[PDB]
Amino acid sequence: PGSVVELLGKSYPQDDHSNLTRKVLTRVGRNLHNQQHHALWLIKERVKEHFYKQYVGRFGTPLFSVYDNLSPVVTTWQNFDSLLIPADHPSRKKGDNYYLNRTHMLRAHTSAHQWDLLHAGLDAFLVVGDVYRRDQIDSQHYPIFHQLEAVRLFSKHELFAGIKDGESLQLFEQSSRSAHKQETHTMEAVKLVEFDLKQTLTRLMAHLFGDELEIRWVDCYFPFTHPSFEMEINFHGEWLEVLGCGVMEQQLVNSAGAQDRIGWAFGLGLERLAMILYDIPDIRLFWCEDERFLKQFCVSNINQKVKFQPLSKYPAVINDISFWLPSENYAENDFYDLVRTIGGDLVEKVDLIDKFVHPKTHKTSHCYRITYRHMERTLSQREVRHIHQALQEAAVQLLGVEGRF
Ligand SMILES: N[C@@H](Cc1ccccc1)C(=O)O
Repeated sequence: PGSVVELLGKSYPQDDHSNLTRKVLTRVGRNLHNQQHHALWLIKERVKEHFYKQYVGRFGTPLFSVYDNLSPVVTTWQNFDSLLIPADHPSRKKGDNYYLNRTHMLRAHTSAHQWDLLHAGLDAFLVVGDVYRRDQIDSQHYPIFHQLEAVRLFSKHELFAGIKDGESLQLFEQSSRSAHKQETHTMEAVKLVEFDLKQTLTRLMAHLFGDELEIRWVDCYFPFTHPSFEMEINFHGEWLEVLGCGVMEQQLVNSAGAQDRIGWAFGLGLERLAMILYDIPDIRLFWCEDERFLKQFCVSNINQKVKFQPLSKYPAVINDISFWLPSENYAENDFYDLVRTIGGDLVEKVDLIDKFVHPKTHKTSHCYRITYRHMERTLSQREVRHIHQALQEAAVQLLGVEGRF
């Protein structure tokens, strides 16, 4: 019926957590980040060259070994617990992740590999991979996107190698956790690690854009780094975040067996960066086959500056859909998964526009506005109407909604 999922050779029995769609599974193994002459592959290769050629360390440049072919199938221990993410944390919700079952999932971030690669004794590495998230539908969100993770560890004498009294300064102490440092980190060590992290990323961004770009650092929170930041780029008059980063939580680094090391880590969104770097308006464009988009990244070398040229934009068709919710058996993201399945890359966005409760029946009603717009052509009213009608019938069959229309 709907038991057992088979993926990349292996078999995953379904259960109460399982919520993959066939549609999302058809994207696993595509590995756009590894597809020669794809925009995302291009960014990856330029980041690789920056760390192989331009990073500089007081000892030597750390060798950043590159892992761009790790399977996206991970345990919840890799994806969450290894990163100190609490058991009650909202990032674990079934509404937000693609679970194969209670124990295996599609990784929601490339940070799901930090512990394993630290555990193998690496001091510096890059991880590049497709990641998976259940979320809303708009031009900035897609069920699969791509991240590049970097981790860089320091020994005590390496970090203090430029100073005249180095072997009396230390990495570790026992004090209190502040806005600026972890409880077991010295302020001396954190200031140097933070400086190296931000200098590295600032130079990487100048390597990718130019020297005129406006960036800012925004303090934020992650369970697996502290202090932590998001880097934001000002683009089309708006500050857009492109990465998260910070000083790695020492419990994580210690638990992987690197107890004599302090580190930084960052994770950048390749689509978010690519959309700024090349002015790409819609994330669906990374997945189309229109040569008008694809050929622009086929360049002679990975440093030939591609000057992406805008595509024509086609008119939209807007249709509403209203139904009564099942009696306490419904998630917004379930409907978005269904729209992706039926509507696919015809759908530009979905907004929940209205909700209310009916007193006589106690039923909740949702109304969603669906914006149909194709990236490659004009849609006819007719094909959209039939697709929209098919969506309504699938919604009744599969989600147990009650058509209100
Ligand atoms: N994993 C974070 C990014 C990040 C990576 C490494 C350190 C800190 C933050 C995300 O997906 O948003």
